[PDB]
Amino acid sequence: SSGLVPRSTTLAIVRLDPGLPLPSRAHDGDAGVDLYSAEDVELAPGRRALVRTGVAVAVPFGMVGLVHPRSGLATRVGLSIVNSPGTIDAGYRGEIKVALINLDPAAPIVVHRGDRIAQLLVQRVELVELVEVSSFDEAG
Amino acid sequence: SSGLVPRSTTLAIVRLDPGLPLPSRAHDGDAGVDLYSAEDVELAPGRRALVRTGVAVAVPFGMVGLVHPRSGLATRVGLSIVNSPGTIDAGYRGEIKVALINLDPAAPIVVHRGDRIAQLLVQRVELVELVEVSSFDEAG
Amino acid sequence: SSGLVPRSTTLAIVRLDPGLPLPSRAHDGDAGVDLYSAEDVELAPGRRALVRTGVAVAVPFGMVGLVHPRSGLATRVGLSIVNSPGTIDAGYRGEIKVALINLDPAAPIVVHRGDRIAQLLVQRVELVELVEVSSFDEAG
Ligand SMILES: O=c1ccn([C@H]2C[C@H](O)[C@@H](COP(=O)(O)NP(=O)(O)OP(=O)(O)O)O2)c(=O)[nH]1
Ligand SMILES: O=c1ccn([C@H]2C[C@H](O)[C@@H](COP(=O)(O)NP(=O)(O)OP(=O)(O)O)O2)c(=O)[nH]1
Ligand SMILES: O=c1ccn([C@H]2C[C@H](O)[C@@H](COP(=O)(O)NP(=O)(O)OP(=O)(O)O)O2)c(=O)[nH]1
Ligand SMILES: [Mg+2]
Ligand SMILES: [Mg+2]
Ligand SMILES: [Mg+2]
Repeated sequence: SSGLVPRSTTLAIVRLDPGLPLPSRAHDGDAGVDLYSAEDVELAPGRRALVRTGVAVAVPFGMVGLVHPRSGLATRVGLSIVNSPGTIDAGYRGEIKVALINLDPAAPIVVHRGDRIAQLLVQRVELVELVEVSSFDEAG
Repeated sequence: SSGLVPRSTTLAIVRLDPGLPLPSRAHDGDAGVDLYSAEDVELAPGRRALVRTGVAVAVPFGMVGLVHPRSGLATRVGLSIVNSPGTIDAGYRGEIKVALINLDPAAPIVVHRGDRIAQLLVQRVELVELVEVSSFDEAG
Repeated sequence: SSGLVPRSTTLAIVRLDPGLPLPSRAHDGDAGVDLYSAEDVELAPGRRALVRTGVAVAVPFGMVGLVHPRSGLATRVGLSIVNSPGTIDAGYRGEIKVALINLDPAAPIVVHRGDRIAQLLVQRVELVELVEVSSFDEAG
C-alpha cells in the first residue's frame, strides 16, 4: 500500500545516534524534516553551541541540504542558528551539527536530548560555472 | 496586453488585512515579494516580536515559502529575522508572521504599519524520502 | 580536456577588485562559492559592517543568488550575516556586499582582506504570480 510510489528524491541517512528518531516531516508537504539534538545543552543569552544531531546524510550531487531554525523556538525563546541557513554540501558525510545560539537578552535556553532544534530542507542548487568578464555588456 | 502570458507559478494569497498593499516585487526578476507589517512595533536592542504581515498564502505542494530579511534594514538598523529563513510550508493557511529582531546593540527600531519588513520567496523543495542505511557504502 | 562539458548554469562575474581570487567551490559538488572580503574590518561584539566582496554578478533571470554564512566562522567566532540569507536579485549589477555581524558576546572578530567571509549559492526561484482570493476554498 504505502510502498507504492504515487503518480523520491531519496536521501540516504545514517543515525550515528540510533537512540534518536529519524528526522520527520511534521506534516504532508512540509519543506523540512526536523533534526534532533543528541545532547543536553544550556545556552545563556548570546551563547552558542555546535550541537550534534546524531545523523549524517548524503545530499545528492546537484543538491544542497539546508538547516533552518524552527519558527516556534525562534519566537518563544529566541533560539536561532548562527550560520543559518546551514549549508550541507553533497560531498559531506560527517555528522550534521547545528550552531545554535541564544538571541534572547536575558533568559537561558535549555535544549534537551531528543528536542527538535532545527529543520533540514533539501533543494537543487545550480553548480554554477563562473564566467569572468570585464563588464556586463560583454557577457551579453 | 498584460493578461497574455509571454513565452506562473501562481500563489493564492489572502489579504487578512486588506488595508495593506499586496506583496510586490520591487523590480522585474526580483526573487522576493516584499511583506508588509500590519502593525506598529518598537524593538529595543535584542528584542524580538512576531509581527503580523496581514497575508496568508497557499504555497504549492512541492514548494516552500521562504521569508528573508531585507538587506537595507539589516544594514542600516540591524533588523533581522530570528528564524531566517522563515519556512512556510505548503500546508500552512495561517497568517504569515515575521519574527523580527533588533540586532543593534543600542538603537531601537521602530516598525510602522505599512513598512516592508521582509521578503517572501517561493522555491521548489525536494520532499525527500529518507533511506536509512547503516553506512554510506551500503546506500551505494 | 577540462573544456569539455561532461554528460553550466553559467554565472557572469566581474571582479571589481581584481586583487582577490575568483570565488571558488572548496570541493566538487559544494553548493556555494566562497566570497572574499576586499577589506580589513574589525567587529566588536554586536557590531555589523557592510563588507565589500569585490565582485559583481549577473544572476540569471529565473534565479537568485543567496549569500550564506560560512559554518566554521559562525561556530568558531560567532560571525554571522545580518540579512542571511542575503538575496541577490537577477537584475542586480552592483557589488555584492556582505552584512557581517559579530554575534559573540565579548570577543571581537577581525576580518582581513582576502578572508573568505561568506558563500554564494545560485538557485532557481519561482517568480510567482500572486492570485488574490477572498479565501482559500475559492482558489480551489
Ligand atoms: O517565518 C515564518 C516561519 C513559519 N511560519 C509559519 C508557516 C509555517 O508553515 C509554520 C511552521 O514553520 P516551522 O515549521 O518553522 N515552525 P515550528 O516547527 O516551530 O512549528 P510546527 O511544529 O508547526 O512545524 O509557521 C511563519 O508564519 N513565519
Ligand atoms: O546580502 C546581500 C543582499 C542583497 N544585496 C544586493 C543585491 C540585491 O539584489 C539587492 C537588494 O537586496 P534586498 O532586496 O534584500 N534589499 P532591500 O529590499 O533593502 O533594497 P531594495 O529596495 O533595493 O530591494 O541588494 C547584496 O549586495 N548583498
Ligand atoms: O549548519 C551546518 C552547516 C554545515 N555543516 C557541515 C556540512 C557542510 O558540507 C560543511 C561545510 O559547510 P560550510 O562550507 O558552510 N563551512 P566552512 O566553509 O567554514 O568549512 P569548509 O572549508 O569545510 O567548507 O559543514 C553542518 O554540519 N552544519
Ligand atoms: Mg516545523
Ligand atoms: Mg528588496
Ligand atoms: Mg565552506
